[PDB]
Amino acid sequence: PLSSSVPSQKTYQGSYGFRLGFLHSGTAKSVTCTYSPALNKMFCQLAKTCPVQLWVDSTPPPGTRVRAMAIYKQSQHMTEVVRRCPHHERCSDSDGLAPPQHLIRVEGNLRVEYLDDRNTFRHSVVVPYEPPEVGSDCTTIHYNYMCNSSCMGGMNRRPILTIITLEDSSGNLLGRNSFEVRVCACPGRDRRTEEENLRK
Amino acid sequence: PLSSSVPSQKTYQGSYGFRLGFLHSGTAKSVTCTYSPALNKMFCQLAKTCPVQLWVDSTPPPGTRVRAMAIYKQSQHMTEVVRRCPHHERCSDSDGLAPPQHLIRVEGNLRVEYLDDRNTFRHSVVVPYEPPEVGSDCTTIHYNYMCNSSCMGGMNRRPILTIITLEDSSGNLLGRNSFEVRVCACPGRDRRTEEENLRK
Amino acid sequence: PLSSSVPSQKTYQGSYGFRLGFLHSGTAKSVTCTYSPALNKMFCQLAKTCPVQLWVDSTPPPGTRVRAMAIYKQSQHMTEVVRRCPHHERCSDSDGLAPPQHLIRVEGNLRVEYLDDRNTFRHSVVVPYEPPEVGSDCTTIHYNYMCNSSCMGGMNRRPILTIITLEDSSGNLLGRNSFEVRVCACPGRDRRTEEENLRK
Amino acid sequence: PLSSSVPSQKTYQGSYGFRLGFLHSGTAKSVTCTYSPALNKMFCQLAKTCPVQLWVDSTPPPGTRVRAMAIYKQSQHMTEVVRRCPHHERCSDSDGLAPPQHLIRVEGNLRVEYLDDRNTFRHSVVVPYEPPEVGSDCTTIHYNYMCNSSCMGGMNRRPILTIITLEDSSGNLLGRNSFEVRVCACPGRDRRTEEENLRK
Amino acid sequence: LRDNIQGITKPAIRRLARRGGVKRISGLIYEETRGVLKVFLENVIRDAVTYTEHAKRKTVTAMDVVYALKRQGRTLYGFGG
Amino acid sequence: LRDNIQGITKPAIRRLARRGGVKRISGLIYEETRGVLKVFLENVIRDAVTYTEHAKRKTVTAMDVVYALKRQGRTLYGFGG
Amino acid sequence: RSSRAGLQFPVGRVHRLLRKGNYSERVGAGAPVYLAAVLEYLTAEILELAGNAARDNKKTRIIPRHLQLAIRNDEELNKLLGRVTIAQGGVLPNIQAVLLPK
Amino acid sequence: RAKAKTRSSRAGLQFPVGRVHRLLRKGNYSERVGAGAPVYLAAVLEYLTAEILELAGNAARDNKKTRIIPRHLQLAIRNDEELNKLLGRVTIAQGGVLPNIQAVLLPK
Amino acid sequence: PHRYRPGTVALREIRRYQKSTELLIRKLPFQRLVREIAQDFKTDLRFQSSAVMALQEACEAYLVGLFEDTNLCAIHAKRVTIMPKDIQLARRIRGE
Amino acid sequence: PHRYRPGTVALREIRRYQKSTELLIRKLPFQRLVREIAQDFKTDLRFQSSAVMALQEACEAYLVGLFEDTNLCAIHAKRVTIMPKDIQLARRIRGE
Amino acid sequence: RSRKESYSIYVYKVLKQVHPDTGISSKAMGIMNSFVNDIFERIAGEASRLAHYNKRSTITSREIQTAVRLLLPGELAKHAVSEGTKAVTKYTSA
Amino acid sequence: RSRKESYSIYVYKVLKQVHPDTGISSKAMGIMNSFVNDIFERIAGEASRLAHYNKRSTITSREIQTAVRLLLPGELAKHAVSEGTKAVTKYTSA
DNA sequence: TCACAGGATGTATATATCTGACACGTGCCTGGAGACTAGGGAGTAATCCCCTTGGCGGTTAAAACGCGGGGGACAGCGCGTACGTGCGTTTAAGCGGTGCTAGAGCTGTCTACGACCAATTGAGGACATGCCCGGGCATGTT
DNA sequence: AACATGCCCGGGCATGTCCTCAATTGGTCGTAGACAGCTCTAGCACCGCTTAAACGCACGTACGCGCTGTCCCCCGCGTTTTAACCGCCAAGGGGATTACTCCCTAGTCTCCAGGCACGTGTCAGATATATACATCCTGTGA
Repeated sequence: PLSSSVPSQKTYQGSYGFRLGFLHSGTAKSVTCTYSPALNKMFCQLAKTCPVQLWVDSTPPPGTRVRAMAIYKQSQHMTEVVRRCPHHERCSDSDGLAPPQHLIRVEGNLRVEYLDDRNTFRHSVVVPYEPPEVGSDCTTIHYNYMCNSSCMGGMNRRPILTIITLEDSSGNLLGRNSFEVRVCACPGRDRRTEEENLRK
Repeated sequence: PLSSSVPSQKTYQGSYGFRLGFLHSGTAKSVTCTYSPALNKMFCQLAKTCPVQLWVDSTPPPGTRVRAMAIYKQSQHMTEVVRRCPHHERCSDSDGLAPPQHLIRVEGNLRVEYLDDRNTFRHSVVVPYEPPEVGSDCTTIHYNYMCNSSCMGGMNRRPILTIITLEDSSGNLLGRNSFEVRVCACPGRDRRTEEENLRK
Repeated sequence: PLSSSVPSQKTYQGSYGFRLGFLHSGTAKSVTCTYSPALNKMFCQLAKTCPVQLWVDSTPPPGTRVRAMAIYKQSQHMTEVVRRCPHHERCSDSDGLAPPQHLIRVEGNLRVEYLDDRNTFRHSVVVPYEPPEVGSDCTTIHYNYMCNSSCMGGMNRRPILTIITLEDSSGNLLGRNSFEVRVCACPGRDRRTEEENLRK
Repeated sequence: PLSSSVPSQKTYQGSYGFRLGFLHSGTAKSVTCTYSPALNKMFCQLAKTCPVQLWVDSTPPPGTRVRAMAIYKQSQHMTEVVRRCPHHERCSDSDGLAPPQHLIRVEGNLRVEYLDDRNTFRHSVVVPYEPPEVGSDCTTIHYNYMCNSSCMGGMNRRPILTIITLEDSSGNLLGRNSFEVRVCACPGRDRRTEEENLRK
Repeated sequence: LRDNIQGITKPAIRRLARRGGVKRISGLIYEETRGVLKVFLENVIRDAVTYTEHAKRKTVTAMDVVYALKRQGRTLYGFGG
Repeated sequence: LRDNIQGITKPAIRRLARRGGVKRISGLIYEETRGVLKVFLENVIRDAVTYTEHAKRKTVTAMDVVYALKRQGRTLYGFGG
Repeated sequence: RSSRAGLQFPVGRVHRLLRKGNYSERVGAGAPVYLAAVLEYLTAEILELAGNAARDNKKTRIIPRHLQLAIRNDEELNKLLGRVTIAQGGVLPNIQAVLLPK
Repeated sequence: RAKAKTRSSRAGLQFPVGRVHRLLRKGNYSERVGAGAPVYLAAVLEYLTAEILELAGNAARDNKKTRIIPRHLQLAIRNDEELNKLLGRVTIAQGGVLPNIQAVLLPK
Repeated sequence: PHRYRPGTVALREIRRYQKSTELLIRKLPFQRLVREIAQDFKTDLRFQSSAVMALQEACEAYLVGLFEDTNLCAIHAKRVTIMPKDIQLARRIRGE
Repeated sequence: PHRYRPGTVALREIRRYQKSTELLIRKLPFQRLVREIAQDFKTDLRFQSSAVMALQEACEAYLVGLFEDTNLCAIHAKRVTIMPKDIQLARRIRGE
Repeated sequence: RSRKESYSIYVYKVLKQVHPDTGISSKAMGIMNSFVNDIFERIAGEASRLAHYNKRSTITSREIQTAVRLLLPGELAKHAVSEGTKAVTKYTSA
Repeated sequence: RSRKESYSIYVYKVLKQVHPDTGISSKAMGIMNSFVNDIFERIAGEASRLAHYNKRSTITSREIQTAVRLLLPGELAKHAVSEGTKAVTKYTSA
C-alpha cells in the first residue's frame, strides 16, 4: 500500500557529527556484502550479514537510538511502502523477533524493536545506540536485507535508499544519513559493473 | 502443499480416438503462442491466448466435458500441487469466473467450471465438449496460463506437463493426452533455443 | 459482452446456387468502397454505401429473407459480440430505423429489421429477398458499416467476417456465404497495400 | 456537455511567489514524460507519471492545497468540459480513489480529493500542499493523464491547458499557473516535431 | 608481389629518425635504411615461417613472430606471449 | 686488501689495447679503463659468489665463474662447460 | 588458496606451470608461494608507477604508453626490461643538448 | 641372447648415441624422447665437430704444427664466416685474435 | 612572407613523434613487403593482422633504436647530420 | 744514436700482441683485485686457481673487445688516439 | 567451448591496491600478461639450471630465491626476497 | 672411482678421420667439450621449446631438424640437416 | 721525394731436454643393450566457425616534386701539448718448495617431503529468463 | 499525396541460476635430502733468489684542436598526384575440436662391453738456446 508521507532523506550530521562507514569487502564471487564509496551504494545477498558503521565527532547521550528505514529512490515511488515480496513474506524464515513482512532486520541484538508505524505505515527497525568498544572509533550494526531488489511484487527492480537516523528516546532527530542498496545474487559482479559504467 | 497422489500422464485415445493438435505459429522472438512438435511442447506468454485443438475418430455423447490440469515434469516434484505463486495469487486479475490461485484458465467460454479437488488437492478447469463445424476436423479450446514458469514460490523454473482429459457428465475418464508447457516472455527465442539444443 | 454460442460460417450454396459478388471499383484515394477477389475482402469508409450483389442459379420462394451479421475472424474472439465502440454508440447518428449500437445498417430499404437476439446476444440486420432487375443477373443490397475496424473498445483492429445468410420465413437456412471486412479511412490505399503484401 | 463558464487561466504568483517547474528530460522517441519551455507544453503518455514541480519564495500556511484542472486551449471549445472519452470512461481502470470520468489523477498521494463541480461541471483533482526539505527548492507532484489528446469523443485532437491553483483550506485563491498538455504515444517524437515547427 | 621495399617511404623513414632524436638526415640514409630494414625483416620472417611450417600450419600467428623475435635477443610484449 | 686496482698497470692496459688493434693513447684511458674493468669484474664476481652460496660452499670454482659469465652472453670455452 | 599467503596471484597456476615447462621433475610447495610473491611484487611496482604516470597525464586509465614511461623512469626496471619492446609504447622525450638552438 | 651392437654403430656415427639419449631424456628437457632424436642430434654434433676440426687442422699445418692448440680453434672459428656467427659471442682460452690492423693506422 | 629559419620544426617533430605512440610507417605497404619477402621462403602463406602488427612494432623499435645510436655516433663526429657510415658503425659495434 | 720516429713502435707491438696468446695482466695483481672486490660481498671467501684464470681471461677478452670497438669509434671521429669518449660511446651503443 | 589462461583478474586486483580509482585498457592488460609470463619463464628457467648444476631433484624456495637475486637488480632483489620470505613464512603457519 | 662424461674420445676419433696425422692438446680438447655441450644445450633447449609451444609431449627428429635450422646459419644448416637425415634413415633401415 | 747503407728486429735453421700426449695394458664399474609388456600420445578423419583474402567506392592524407637560401660539412692551415720512445733505477712478480688446515667430495642412515589418487566444495564463466525503448509499420486528417 | 499519431516485435541489456574445474582434505609409498663422518686435495701462507716489468724522467714530433673559407646539400614551403585509409560485403580455407585406433616409448630385468682411470715409456713435439740471413725503418745526399 501507499503512505501518507515521505520520510526526509537529507544528510544532517547534527551536534554529534554523525556519519556512516562500511567495510572494505572485495568484489569476488559468493561475497556476502560489499560497499562502493564512489556510488554511496551497498551490494549484498539476501538475508546475509550487512555491517554498517556509525561514526561521530562526540558521543550522544544514553537513551539515544538508531533507526533504519527503506524508501524507493525515484520520487514517484517514494510514497509506496518498501516491503518484502509476497513469496518471501510467506516463507518460514522469521527469527522470533522480526515480523514476516519487514525488509530490514538487525541481527545479534536482543534490544531490537520492529515498528509498523501507525500513522505512516512505514516499516523500520530500531536499536539503542552504544558508543564504540575499547579500541574502536565507531559502532557497528549488522543489518540483513530480506528480499532481492529484483523481487516481483516487492521492490520490482526499483532502487531503494536506506535512511539511517540517530534519535533521542522520544524519536526526535539527532542526525541522519542515507545510502543506496542493491540486494542481488552476485554483489561483486554488480558492484564492478556499476563502478565500471561510471567511467563510460 | 503436497498431494496424496500423482495424476496419470499416460496417453489414452479411448473409444473415441481422442488426440491433440496445435497451430503453425512462427518463431519470432516475442510471438504470443507457438508450439513445437519435436518437443511436444507449447511456448506462450502469460495470460495470452493458447489454442489447443481436439481431434477424435468419432463424436462423443452429449454432456461430455474436457478438463485441463498441470503437473511437474520432473519426478522429484510430481507430488507438489502446481499453483500460482503468492504474488500472482494476490493480484486483482480474476475474470469473474476463475479462482485467484488456479494456474490454467479457459477464455471465451461462458460455461467454464473450476475445481479444487478435495481428495488430491489438485486444481483443474473444465468446459463442455463441442463437435467441429461441418467440413472442419477438430475443435479448438483457448487456454490462458497465469504465471511464468520462472515464478518464485510457484513453479520456480520447474517444467510442467498439461494433461487434457475427455470425460463424461460425471467426470469418468473417456480419453487422455498431455503436452509440456513453458510460460515465458519471449516464446520464439526460447522455442528456437530448445529446438537447436535437440541436435546437441 | 460474450455470447453463449458461435454462428456458423461455412459456405453453402444450397438448392438455389447462392453466392456473392461485388463492384469493379478502383483503388483511388477518394474511393468510398472497393472489393478484392484475391483476399475475399471488402474495404470501405464508415457510413458510406457498400454494395453487395446476391447471385443465384434459380429464384428462391416468396418470403425468403437475407440476413447480415458480423463475427470476429480470430477464434478466441468469436464468442464476443461485434458492436460499435462506446463513442459512436453515444453519438447522434441514428437514421430512425437502426439501433445506436449496431455495426451494420442497410440503407434505402423501408422493409429492414434489426435484431438483438435474446438467446445469443448477436446483432443482425435483415431484409426481404427480391429478384434481379432488368439488365442484371444479381440483386444488390447497400450496406453501411458504422465503426472503423480500428475503433478502441469496439473492433479494436481485429478483423471481422460479414456472414450473409439466405433464409426462409421461419429463419431456417437456405444458403450462406462470408467475406472479410475492413472499415477504414482510405480504402484504395489499404486494398493496394494488402494486395501487394500478397507477393511478399 | 458544456459548462456555464470558463476558468481564469491568467498567471498569478501571489504572496508566496508561486511558480511551476518541470524536469530536463530529453526527446528519446518513447520517453514517458518531457516538457518544452519554448512551447510551455508537456508531452506525455497515457497513465504515465507526469512530475510537476511547485516553487515558492516562502512556505504557505498549514492546510494549503494544490488543485489541477483542464480546459481546451481553442476559444471555440473553451466552454466544453474536458473529460475522458466514452471508451476510457467505461474501462475498469479506477485506482480506488479517482472517479471513472476524470482526465487528471494524482498518483502516490493518499490525501487526494476529486471534485465534479456542481455549478460549473468542471472536473478537478486536489491534494494538500507539502514543503520541501530545507536544502531542496521545490515539491514534486506526480500527475497522470488518463486519455490521449487524440481520443475521439473526448479531447479529439484539440489541445488542452492544465491550470494549477494554490488554495487555502477554504478554497481561496493563493496563486495560479498553467501549461499546455499533449497526451500521446511518442512524446519525444512529438515534442521534436512541434519544436521543429517553431522554425517553419 | 614485387617492389614493396619502395613502400617504406622517405618521410616515414624521417619520422623514425625523429623518434631517434635525429635533427638532420642525409640523402643517402633512405636506401641504407631500406637495406638494413630488409635484412631485419628477412631474418625475422624466415624464423617465423620455420615455426609455422613446423606446426604444419599455413598461417603465421603473433606467437610465431613473437618467438622469432625473442631468440634474436628482442622480446615483444602485448601480442600474446 | 686495498688499492689493487692500481695493480692493473698502465703497460698492461697498453698491451690489452694493442691486441685490440689500438695504436695511440690518451692518458685519461688508464683511469677510465680501471673503472670499466672494475664494474665488469664486480658483476661477474657477484653472480659467481651467488652460485657458490646457493651450493653452500666456501670456495668459488671455475664452473661458478663459467655460469656467472655465460648468462651475460659470455659463453667461456676451456674451463669446463 | 591465495588467501593463505595473502597473495592476489594464484599459487596453483604457478605450481602447475612449474610442474610443466620441463623446468624440473619435482617441486617444493614453498616454491610457487615464493615465486607468486615475487611476480606480484614486481606487478605492483609497475602498476604503481604506471598509475602515477597516468595521473601526470591527467588520465583515469592506464594505456601502454604509461607503462613504457613508468618502466624507463626507474632505472632498475629499465635494466630488467632493457631488451623489451612495448606495443604502442612510444619513446622518451630525450633531446641531446647539442641539438637545441644556440 | 643376441650379441650387442651399439646404436652409434647402427647409425654409422662416432658420437655416443646412448649418452645423447640420456642427456635428452633425463635432466629436464622433455616429457618423452623418440629413438630417432638422439641419432639425428649425434650426427649434427658430429658434423659441426668435424668442420671445426677440419679447419683447425689446416691452421695447424699452416703453423707447421701437428698438434691442434686453442689458437688454431680460434683461427678456424673466426676465419669461417658461418662459425663466426654460431660462436660469435663465445670466448676461447688463449685464443688470441686475428691480425686485423685497420688501414687508416698503416704508414704512408 | 614568413618562413622558418631551419630546424625549429625538426625539434618540434622530435618532441611530437617522441610524445606520440602510433605507427610512423604506412599501414598497408609494410604488409605487402612482408608478403614479398615471405613468398621467397614458402608460397601461399597466410597472415594474421596481429602477426603483421607484431612485425611492424618490432621493425619500428629496431629502426628507432638504431637511430638513437646513429645519432650518438654523429654527435661523436661532431656533425649535425646523420650519415650511412654512422649506421654502419652502430650496427657493427652491436655485433650485426 | 738511433731513435724511432714518435708512434712507429706500435705496428710491431700490434702484430706481436695480436699474434701471441699469453695473458697480458700479471697473475698476482689480478688475483688480489678479485679478492679485494669479493670481500665487499662476503668475508673469508676462497678461490680456485682455475676460477681466477677464468675471471682473468674473461676480463682480458672483454677489455680487448671493448678496445677494438673503441678504436673504430676513434677512427670514425678521424682521430689517431682513443679517448674516454670513445670508450663511453661504444659501451652506450652496446647498452651497457 | 574454449577458455583461456591469463593474469587479467590479478593485474586488475593489484591495480586497485596501488590506485583504487584507476582503470586499465585491454592493450595495457596485454602488456602485463607478457610481463608476467616473461619474468616467470626467466625465474623458472634460471631456477631449473641451479637445480641441474647442483644435481638436485627439486625446485625450492631456495632455487627461486637465488634465481631472483641473479635476475633482478639489487634494489628490486631486496624487496622481492623480503616478500617471498614473508609469503613462505605465512604459508607455513597457515 | 667417480666418473664424469666427456667427449674427448669421440673428438679424438673425428680428428683421426679428418687429419689422421694430427692430435689435440688437452686445452684444445677442453674447448671442444664446451663447444659440444653448448651446441647440445642450444639444440635440446630449442627442441624443448618447440614441443612446449606446440603443446606436445614427444621430442622427435622433427623438433631437432627444426631447432638446427633455427640455430645454425643456412649453409651449415643444410649440411647438418643432410647428415642428420642420413643417420636416422640408416638407423631405421638397420 | 727517391735510392742506398747501417742498425735492429724478425724469421728460419739446428741441437738438446723434458713433458705431454699417445698408445698400450690392466682393471673396474656401471651403462647400455637386449627382450617383453602396458598405456598414452599421436595420427587421421569429419564437422563447424571464424578469419583472411579479395573486391568496390569515396574522401583526404600523404607522398612526390620543385625552388631558394642558409647552414653545415669538408678541407686547409697554424700552434701547443701530449704522447711516444729510450734510458736508468727500483720494485714486485714469478718460480720453487715448505708446512698445515679447511673444505670438498663421497658414503651411510633415517625422516620428511613430494607424488599420486579419491571425494567434496567453491571460483569462474556461460547460460536462463524479462523489461525498456526504438524502429517502423498501421491507420486518420487536411 | 503528405503529414498526424497509435501500437507490436526486436536488439540489447538486466539479473538469477547451472556446469566444469581446482582446491581442499586425507592417505599411502618411495626417494631424496639432510645430517653426520671420514679421507685427501687443494688452498693459503711463508721464504728466498733472479729477472722482468714497471716507474720516472728527458727530449722531439705528430696529432689534436681551433679557425676560416667555399660549395653542396637539405630544409622549408607550396602545389599536384597517387594511394591509403575506411567502410562494408562475400566466399573459401584453415584452424580447432572430438573420436577412434595403432604404434611408440617407457619401464623393468639381466648380461657383457664400453668407457674410464691409472700407470709406464717413447716419441714427438714443444720449448729453450744459439746462429745466420732478410726485411724494415731511418738518415743522408741531390
